[PDB]
Amino acid sequence: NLWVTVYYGVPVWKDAETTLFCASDAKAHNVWATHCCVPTDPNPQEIHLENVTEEFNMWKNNMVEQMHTDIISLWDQSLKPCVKLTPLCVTLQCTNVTNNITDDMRGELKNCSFNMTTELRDKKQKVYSLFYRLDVVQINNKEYRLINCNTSAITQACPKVSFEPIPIHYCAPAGFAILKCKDKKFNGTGPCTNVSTVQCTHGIKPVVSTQLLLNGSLAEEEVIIRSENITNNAKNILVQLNESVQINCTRPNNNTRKSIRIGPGQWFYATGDIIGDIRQAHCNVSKATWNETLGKVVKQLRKHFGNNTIIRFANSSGGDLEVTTHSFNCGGEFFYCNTSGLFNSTWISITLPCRIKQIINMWQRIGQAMYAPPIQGVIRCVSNITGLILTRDGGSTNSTTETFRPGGGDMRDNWRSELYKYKVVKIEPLGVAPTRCKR
Amino acid sequence: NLWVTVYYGVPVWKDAETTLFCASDAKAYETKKHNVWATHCCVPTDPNPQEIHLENVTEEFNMWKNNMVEQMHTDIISLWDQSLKPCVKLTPLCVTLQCTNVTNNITDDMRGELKNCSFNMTTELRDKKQKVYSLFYRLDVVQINNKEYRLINCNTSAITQACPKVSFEPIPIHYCAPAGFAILKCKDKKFNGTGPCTNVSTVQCTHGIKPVVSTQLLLNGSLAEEEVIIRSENITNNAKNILVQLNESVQINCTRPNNNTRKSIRIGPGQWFYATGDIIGDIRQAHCNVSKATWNETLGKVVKQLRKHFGNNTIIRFANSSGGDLEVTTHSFNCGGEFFYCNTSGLFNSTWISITLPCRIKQIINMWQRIGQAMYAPPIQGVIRCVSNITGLILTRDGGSTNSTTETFRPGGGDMRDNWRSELYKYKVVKIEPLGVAPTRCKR
Amino acid sequence: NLWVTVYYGVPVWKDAETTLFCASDAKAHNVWATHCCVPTDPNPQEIHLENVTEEFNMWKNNMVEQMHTDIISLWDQSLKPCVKLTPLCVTLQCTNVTNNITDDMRGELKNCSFNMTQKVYSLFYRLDVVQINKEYRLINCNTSAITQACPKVSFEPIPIHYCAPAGFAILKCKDKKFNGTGPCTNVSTVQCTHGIKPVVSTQLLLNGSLAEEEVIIRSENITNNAKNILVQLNESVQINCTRPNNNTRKSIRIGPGQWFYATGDIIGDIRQAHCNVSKATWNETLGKVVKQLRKHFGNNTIIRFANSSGGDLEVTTHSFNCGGEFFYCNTSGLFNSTWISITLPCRIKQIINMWQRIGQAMYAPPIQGVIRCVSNITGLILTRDNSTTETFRPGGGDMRDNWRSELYKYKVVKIEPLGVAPTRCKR
Amino acid sequence: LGFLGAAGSTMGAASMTLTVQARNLLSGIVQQQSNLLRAPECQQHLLKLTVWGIKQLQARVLAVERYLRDQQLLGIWGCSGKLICCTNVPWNSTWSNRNLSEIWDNMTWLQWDKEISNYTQIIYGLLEESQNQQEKNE
Amino acid sequence: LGFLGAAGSTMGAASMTLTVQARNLLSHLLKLTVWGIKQLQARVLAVERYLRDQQLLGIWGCSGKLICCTNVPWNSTWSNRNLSEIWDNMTWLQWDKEISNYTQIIYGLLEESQNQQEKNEQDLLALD
Amino acid sequence: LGFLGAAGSTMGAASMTLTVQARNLLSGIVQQQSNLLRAPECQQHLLKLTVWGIKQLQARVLAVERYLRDQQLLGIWGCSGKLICCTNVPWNSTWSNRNLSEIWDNMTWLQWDKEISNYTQIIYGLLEESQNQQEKNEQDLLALD
Ligand SMILES: *[C@@H]1O[C@H](CO)[C@@H](O[C@@H]2O[C@H](CO)[C@@H](O[C@@H]3O[C@H](CO[C@H]4O[C@H](CO[C@H]5O[C@H](CO)[C@@H](O)[C@H](O)[C@@H]5O)[C@@H](O)[C@H](O[C@@H]5O[C@H](CO)[C@@H](O)[C@H](O)[C@@H]5O)[C@@H]4O)[C@@H](O)[C@H](O[C@H]4O[C@H](CO)[C@@H](O)[C@H](O)[C@@H]4O[C@H]4O[C@H](CO)[C@@H](O)[C@H](O)[C@@H]4O[C@H]4O[C@H](CO)[C@@H](O)[C@H](O)[C@@H]4O)[C@@H]3O)[C@H](O)[C@H]2NC(C)=O)[C@H](O)[C@H]1NC(C)=O
Ligand SMILES: *[C@@H]1O[C@H](CO)[C@@H](O[C@@H]2O[C@H](CO)[C@@H](O[C@@H]3O[C@H](CO[C@H]4O[C@H](CO)[C@@H](O)[C@H](O)[C@@H]4O)[C@@H](O)[C@H](O[C@H]4O[C@H](CO)[C@@H](O)[C@H](O)[C@@H]4O[C@H]4O[C@H](CO)[C@@H](O)[C@H](O)[C@@H]4O)[C@@H]3O)[C@H](O)[C@H]2NC(C)=O)[C@H](O)[C@H]1NC(C)=O
Ligand SMILES: *[C@@H]1O[C@H](CO)[C@@H](O[C@@H]2O[C@H](CO)[C@@H](O)[C@H](O)[C@H]2NC(C)=O)[C@H](O)[C@H]1NC(C)=O
Ligand SMILES: *[C@@H]1O[C@H](CO)[C@@H](O[C@@H]2O[C@H](CO)[C@@H](O)[C@H](O)[C@H]2NC(C)=O)[C@H](O)[C@H]1NC(C)=O
Ligand SMILES: *[C@@H]1O[C@H](CO)[C@@H](O)[C@H](O)[C@H]1NC(C)=O
Ligand SMILES: *[C@@H]1O[C@H](CO)[C@@H](O)[C@H](O)[C@H]1NC(C)=O
Ligand SMILES: *[C@@H]1O[C@H](CO)[C@@H](O)[C@H](O)[C@H]1NC(C)=O
Ligand SMILES: *[C@@H]1O[C@H](CO)[C@@H](O)[C@H](O)[C@H]1NC(C)=O
Ligand SMILES: *[C@@H]1O[C@H](CO)[C@@H](O)[C@H](O)[C@H]1NC(C)=O
Ligand SMILES: *[C@@H]1O[C@H](CO)[C@@H](O)[C@H](O)[C@H]1NC(C)=O
Repeated sequence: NLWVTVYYGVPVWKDAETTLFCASDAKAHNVWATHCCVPTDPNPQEIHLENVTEEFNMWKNNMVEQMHTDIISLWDQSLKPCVKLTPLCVTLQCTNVTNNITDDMRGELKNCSFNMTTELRDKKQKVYSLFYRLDVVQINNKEYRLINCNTSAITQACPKVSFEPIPIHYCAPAGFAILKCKDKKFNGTGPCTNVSTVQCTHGIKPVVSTQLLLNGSLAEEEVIIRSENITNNAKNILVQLNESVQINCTRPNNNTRKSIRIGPGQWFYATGDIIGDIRQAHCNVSKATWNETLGKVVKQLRKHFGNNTIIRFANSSGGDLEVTTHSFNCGGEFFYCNTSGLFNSTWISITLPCRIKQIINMWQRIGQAMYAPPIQGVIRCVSNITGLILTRDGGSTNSTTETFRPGGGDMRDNWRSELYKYKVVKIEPLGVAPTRCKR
Repeated sequence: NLWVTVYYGVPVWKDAETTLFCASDAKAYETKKHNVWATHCCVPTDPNPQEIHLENVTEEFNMWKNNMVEQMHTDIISLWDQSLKPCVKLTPLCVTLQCTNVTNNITDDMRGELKNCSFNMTTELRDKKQKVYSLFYRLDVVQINNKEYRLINCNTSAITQACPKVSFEPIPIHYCAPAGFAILKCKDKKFNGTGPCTNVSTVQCTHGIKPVVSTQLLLNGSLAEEEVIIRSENITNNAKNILVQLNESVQINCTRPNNNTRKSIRIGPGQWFYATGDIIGDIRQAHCNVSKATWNETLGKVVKQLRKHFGNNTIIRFANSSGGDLEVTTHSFNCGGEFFYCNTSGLFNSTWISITLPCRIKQIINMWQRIGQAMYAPPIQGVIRCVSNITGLILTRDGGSTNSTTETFRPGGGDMRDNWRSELYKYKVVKIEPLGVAPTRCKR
Repeated sequence: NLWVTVYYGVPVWKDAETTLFCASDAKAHNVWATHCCVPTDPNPQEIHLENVTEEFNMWKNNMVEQMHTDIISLWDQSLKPCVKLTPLCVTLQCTNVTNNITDDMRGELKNCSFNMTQKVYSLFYRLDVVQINKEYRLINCNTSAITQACPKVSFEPIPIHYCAPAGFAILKCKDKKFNGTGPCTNVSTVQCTHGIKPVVSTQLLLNGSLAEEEVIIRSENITNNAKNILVQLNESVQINCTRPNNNTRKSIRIGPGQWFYATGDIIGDIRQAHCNVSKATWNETLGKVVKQLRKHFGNNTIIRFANSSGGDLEVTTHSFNCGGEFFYCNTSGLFNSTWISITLPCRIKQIINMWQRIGQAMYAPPIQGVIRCVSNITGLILTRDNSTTETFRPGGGDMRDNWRSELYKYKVVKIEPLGVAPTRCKR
Repeated sequence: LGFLGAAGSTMGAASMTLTVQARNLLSGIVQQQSNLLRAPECQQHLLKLTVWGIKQLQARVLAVERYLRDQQLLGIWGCSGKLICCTNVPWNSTWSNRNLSEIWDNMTWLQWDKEISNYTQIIYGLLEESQNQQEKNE
Repeated sequence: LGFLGAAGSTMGAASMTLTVQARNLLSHLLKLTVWGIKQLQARVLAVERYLRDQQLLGIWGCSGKLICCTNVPWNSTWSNRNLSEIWDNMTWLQWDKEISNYTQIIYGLLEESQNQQEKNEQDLLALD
Repeated sequence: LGFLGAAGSTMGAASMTLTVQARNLLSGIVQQQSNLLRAPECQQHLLKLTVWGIKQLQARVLAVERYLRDQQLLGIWGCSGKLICCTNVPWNSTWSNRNLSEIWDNMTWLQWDKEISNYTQIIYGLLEESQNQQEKNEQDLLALD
């Protein structure tokens, strides 16, 4: 004669989507967190769930999709109120820069002049600036248009806006919780033990890059190879290193900036002359570290690919620079570095040249582009690689040897690499059970 | 062997920073449908509010840190800007102007005050540019180096024309606490603006305040009760403005005597500009009248109270403003939809131990001391007269030698937050925390 | 000694007005796709309400007004960021396009050359230009905000559903042969409306619901000659429409970052656009309408169908926008008889004063290739003009009347769970 | 019968099933927000920071306030936690002079509500006064 | 323990954390910016789900309690398991899975039972 | 004496009007809805001004949250529906060491709240635990019959 008993506050949960919000360290005009508002606890709480086993799947993680949306929306919010550059989509007259310029930059840096209006609609001014070849398109000889004149609206990024990544902590609203795997050597697709509950995630820096990751977390103890399905060549492989690789990047030229008033108080920023000589942009990767790093990676790949098999690294297929090169942003400047000097080995201080571009159609979309204003002086940045994004070739012929190349580029992968340890669940406090009682 | 007891509805509060809601008398809305202050802040107040006297309750107030003031300031800016967002922009008028002098029936005082400007406008076919003309006040036109001029804001911002259908005429506005909050007010006579207040009362809503905008002299506020009160954040500094609240108002009569008309200029497809048209009759100066004896008496009272912080054997001198732009050097009020900048040197000129103030009119207004936004005030047809109550002075104390034995005061200020402080200084917002515990002698 | 008892969960409601939300199917680049993103219920349900008499008034139904407001807003949002055509207001130098044409199209198209900030030319329809002083200007050149629709946007109607927000319910009238007003006795509660295609037309209502086993004639006031009469047919009439000429499209640079899409030369011969209505079907359809009209005019009253009246083109001819182009068809051949394969010539124009507003217009870029449309005539909009003979004409132009064609059986009510009643029971 | 299935039944018959109507509002709110949250991702619309997004949020808040208004009022009258509560306010013949058999049978709740619509505020005021008196008594 | 620390505990032991688990259900310039909107929406969502559960408890009776008892008997159909097998050597998560597809049945029964009880207290008060 | 008129009274005397404050706070939602009937649909003007509106909306949401938090605590502590309740939690001399008459008279509630501010969370945790134990004991009694 057991009867129904009802409880409230029962410690159970179900997989769920929720609305997430930002929290920060308080201490940190920077686009990623102008109104994050919520401070995190200086000492985040975490509860160990002993005797709990839970299922995680990083490839179906709704948190990744939400981060993607929040990043895009904030990006657009930043540019929405900034000056349009439509008046610059005019015939431009260009010659090469030959003044104490090295061979690597011949034909890359251009000196261009044009007719643009002043503050009054009745008057024009003759102005000039320097441009990089990548953003200048030839008409039919010395005449050029902006690369995206017939393609997209160009919005100038506002000055005094920082793009520097700020760790963002995602927090769940009351009624929801975030579960995390502390289980070591976890590849993100199966059950994990050592599960804990938190209210907020660790801070994640919204770093944007392509072929190689930058400033992420390191794996503990071993290199972890993660993919949805290893067998399917269409899937990308996210490799998380347990040691960083140091990379030193620079824009060696001492630049200047001009500011041209146009229209009713609007301003256009443009590259001025270069002080000193003109040199090519580049990145240094410690050589010994890089070699050792690949050996560590290969050793883990062999678990799925064979002991007597040959693992090769090679450069990527052609396509847009955000596919074929290593893209990153330092101080707000946009670099496109050649990685063929890294992925060139067979298993059984490296200098990489870089290009600079200013008109950029970020997030793989057409119709909008940002114009990145120049930064005066000399740019230097040092980063931690902490992981690679690789893809594999066919392997159907002579399946003793397989080649991996830098690849992917889908921006989602840069988040999956940090969010794979987290899951959102909802708390469901009500439940029933039989017992001995009556009213 | 006492036990914990729990109570709800306990009369306890804590200081708090929250958002108040805006409310009005309601009747004003039905009367003036185009008033921004009635359209928004539409929620009615009770027709019969109460004040609850708190017996034997002492609280400290600090008007200089009052969050209610900061909210009022922000709400005003926000409403103002939204009102202009959908209005016709005047970007197409940032053109080269060709200007000559208006010399027709001009009195001596205005010889060169008004200009007759023309320019080439292209709204039809983007061709056949049409020469058009309008009149401008000297203050809004800058010479480019003989007859070549531009509008003053072409190197700063686009100018948005204010919509003719939007009225900004101040009406009383009340701030009201949301449930869970209460507003305490200080009733003490001769209140300093800071520190303990003996007579404290709880209210739901503040008295109505008209959001009147002015510089160097407060208009249409509350009068002090039975005393002239001089208050400031730091009376011994010179870095602070001094708010003087008068116990009697001084009447001021302002006019723009010239009879104006308008020219409607079509800029684009529903895009219209309202230009100053021809002026009917003779041209004479805009001005404000102040009664001389009343003004003297007013200063004498201020000085008598001012001496409390300076001593009896000292010279108190009033002087005119320091240099700077019009927003701070002249008195500045909007009368009948036109912006006036009046010379107050005729008021603050005396030594203690029918006054006519000439005025100028400007149409391009850069408001709230911001840079990068601008408004164009369309002209108003006919003649404009305003009769207002001066209710408080804004003074600044100058610097000086170690022992000059003389203090000098000037009609300074200009930060709008202070005008709001002069009305909100009596109010404080607290939150109610009705739940709490105490020891007792009972058990379940 | 009766006492007041308070009951919560009482099944009552009141007429109320709120904002309904839009739901769509899985298949929904279309103008409605952003707005209607909520999936519809995979298996919609209704609850029949036994012994409930409700009251409807289709002429005062705030579902209609909402649909109207929402559609206008979306069209404007879509066009808001697109290229403005102000730079093209410059005077055009035009020829008569008589190369390989039929006589019925003579002078209908014009080959216009003009200058830009460069010598360029394009073809225009006669109805979009005005002859001035070979000199032509756009018909609203210097008066309106003529903008170009972005070619990427699809305006193809997709059925949409309006759904009640929680706390609200939609009541549906199922009475057969319902008048559109007054008491209704067959009422069910629904989650959402049926899918409705937001089809825009004048004179003849296209692709709506059919009546069941009768032609139903509804109006706000049947004798008031100032009111329109909506006629809902129980059978569709098929109409085939076409623009047989094979077109092409070119782009030109009108300003920095600004391109205009122009009509290029026509491939093949030029002939007139038209619509085909089966003759026998149409004659039977009119007869059915007359049989029903007589109910309000008399058993032996003579009824005449007249062609049209004066007014703007959009309301004197039949109008529709199939394929993305705008057709203005002469329906006089459909309303020319007295009771007691019909080819309709069609004109095409690109500058549209959609929604009958003044000072605004949309320019429709041309469609390359050939347009062939098939559609269902489901109802008519008629206006009534010695008692022996009554005369009726096609009407339209007030879009509320079209939305009302489908939204006449639904009303929105608010649920109010508290109430009181007396009982023999004290605390 | 369904959510409004009892709408055409008599007041007496409809005194039963009160649980479904009471349950339907919050169930509907949660289900609609859940359906949207996991919907093919269109919330970018909400995040356009436009008026549409604000109206959607305002609707949610007002629905909650209406719900709480009723619960708060039941608390005021001392009926919290019950779907059916008796009070100490006597029925006025002015509000209605019909007898109990006359109204509980052969009449729906919709009809009843129309009949006494004009006394709603009066009754609610009286119910509050009655509860205040009991708080003073205890 | 703390929030969900009882997840690994048996159903019986876990009853000692009902209070803490309940405590976590409801935990000046502001402009329209992305982070601002998301926080406000998140607050609203938490409230909406909270209320749904509180009302459901109100309907069933047991308002204000963490632990209660009703008059609906347990059906062997839902689960023919012993108390020594349910309240021990089993967690609440496991239990929820075991009877997951009977949730609505139970709830309907609870609602009807309270409805009948309310009618019966109304009848007794009507006695005199 | 109206809302908070008891603020200057000592704790004992002040408790006589807990009802007055509770009624003003516990009717807050109901009153706001009434105000929306006084000026029906004027809110449509407010809905077009998004910054003003977001601030006012935030205020409405917070008012609801405050309401629910107070009710939740009274619920979990077993004081639902009451303004005054006793619970089975002994008082610690650490929190306050003055005599009963010393606390209840000659001191206002504002003064008292300051005196024990640092013990509020401790006490609340104890109130919570005691109620949970009581609910289990009720279940035992029902089972015993
Ligand atoms: C501090 O506080 C003070 C307040 O004390 C502030 O000063 C105030 O400022 C406001 C804002 O400008 C101002 O309000 C204006 O008042 C104008 C006139 O008000 C008068 O009308 C009433 C009633 O008239 C009606 O009823 C009588 C019956 O009794 C009829 O006979 C009459 O025909 C009509 O139907 C009079 O009672 C009143 O009498 C006054 O008494 C005062 C005593 O102290 C005295 O001082 C006054 O001089 C006066 O004698 C006035 O005559 C009013 O016109 C303003 O409204 C105009 O602008 C709004 C903008 O939205 C328009 O909507 C409106 O139609 C008005 O516009 C007209 O004019 C323009 C061109 O100028 C035209 O294009 C329009 O179509 C309108 O047409 C008018 O003129 C036509 C031509 O004659 C006529 O045919 C039309 O019928 C129209 O009249 C506005 O409401 C306060 O009056 C003013 N108060 C005082 C006192 O000064 C001060 O600013 C504050 N501090 C600061 C500086 O911030
Ligand atoms: C992986 O992680 C690494 C480590 O954090 C990160 O590298 C760091 O990148 C940031 C951003 O590029 C670097 O920050 C800059 O540092 C210089 C340092 O200046 C030196 O000299 C000054 C002399 O006065 C000293 O005070 C100072 O301590 C240093 O010795 C700063 O000058 C930069 O400030 C400007 O940019 C800021 C952008 O946020 C502005 O907020 C700031 O106001 C400055 O801009 C304005 O003033 C300038 C005046 O010179 C003017 O030129 C500008 O136009 C403007 O008006 C800035 O703080 C940081 O040093 C790097 N750390 C290391 C070790 O190299 C990697 O970028 C990251 N990788 C990825 C992919 O994200
Ligand atoms: C609508 O009215 C009919 C009667 O015309 C109701 O049907 C009766 O219901 C009672 C139970 O309440 C049965 O004992 C009778 O035998 C039924 N009569 C017939 C002829 O079948 C019907 O229940 C009413 N609808 C609603 C929703 O109450
Ligand atoms: C996880 O399971 C272990 C048993 O393997 C539980 O540990 C027991 O706890 C009781 C408490 O009364 C002790 O008497 C036993 O000696 C412990 N067993 C062992 C082997 O140490 C543990 O409590 C469970 N976790 C949770 C959250 O309940
Ligand atoms: C500016 O316009 C003139 C027109 O005569 C042209 O000759 C000149 O080359 C243009 N200059 C530039 C920098 O485009
Ligand atoms: C590693 O990934 C594969 C493929 O997704 C999966 O089958 C395997 O279970 C994962 N390893 C662990 C420990 O979960
Ligand atoms: C405070 O109120 C009392 C009683 O009305 C009055 O006598 C006293 O003068 C007031 N004090 C001040 C500073 O106004
Ligand atoms: C009055 O205000 C002045 C302002 O500087 C301050 O110094 C003084 O201490 C205040 N006096 C009292 C009694 O609060
Ligand atoms: C149908 O509508 C007409 C409109 O004039 C009205 O006169 C008639 O009474 C209505 N019929 C019914 C059954 O409601
Ligand atoms: C309906 O229209 C007729 C005109 O034919 C008019 O006489 C009659 O009064 C109208 N009905 C109403 C609603 O008054």
